[PDB]
Amino acid sequence: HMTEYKLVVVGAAGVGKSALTIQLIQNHFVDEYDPDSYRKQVVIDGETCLLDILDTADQYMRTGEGFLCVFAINNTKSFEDIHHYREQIKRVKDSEDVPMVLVGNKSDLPSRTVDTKQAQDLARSYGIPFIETSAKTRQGVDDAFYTLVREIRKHKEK
Ligand SMILES: Nc1nc2c(ncn2[C@@H]2O[C@H](COP(=O)(O)OP(=O)(O)OP(O)(O)=S)[C@@H](O)[C@H]2O)c(=O)[nH]1
Ligand SMILES: [Mg+2]
Repeated sequence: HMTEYKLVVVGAAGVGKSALTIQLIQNHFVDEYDPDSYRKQVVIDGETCLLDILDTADQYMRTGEGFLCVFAINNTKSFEDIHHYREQIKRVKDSEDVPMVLVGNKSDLPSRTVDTKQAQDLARSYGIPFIETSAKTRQGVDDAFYTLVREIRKHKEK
């Protein structure tokens, strides 16, 4: 009675992968978590979905159905590292069409070193959606995860 979607959250250290996941799971913002798998049942477009979410630093990398590729909008390096995460995902999947969303987190912070245009340009080159989030305020969090689910459906029957 529920459709399972296996999601994997990747990106450089400190960008907010756990905070985003915890927002989705607990509806709470964690300032300090310890640098595993989570399950969430949610109805997306009339379908009861069981999300299976791996918050990374492989099994889930080979078996993940879709990826959130997260950088922080005040961490230029994390943005630059997206290329390396995306290449990695493509290698395993032997495909240039893997369900993925580009997420620019920490939108509440004033210190923005990656502009929205840089991010939009990158997502456009990859053929994927770009969503801005804050795990702190919860702006964009559901959007990012729901959009990923929709991208998985777009690529394959579920
Ligand atoms: N202001 C603000 N801080 C955030 C946001 N998301 C995460 N943080 C903070 O950034 C720090 C890193 O977040 P965290 O979720 O631990 O990163 P991560 O990508 O999971 O890091 P890793 O080391 O486990 S591989 C934490 O102190 C967390 O509170 C956000 O949207 N806004
Ligand atoms: Mg973490």
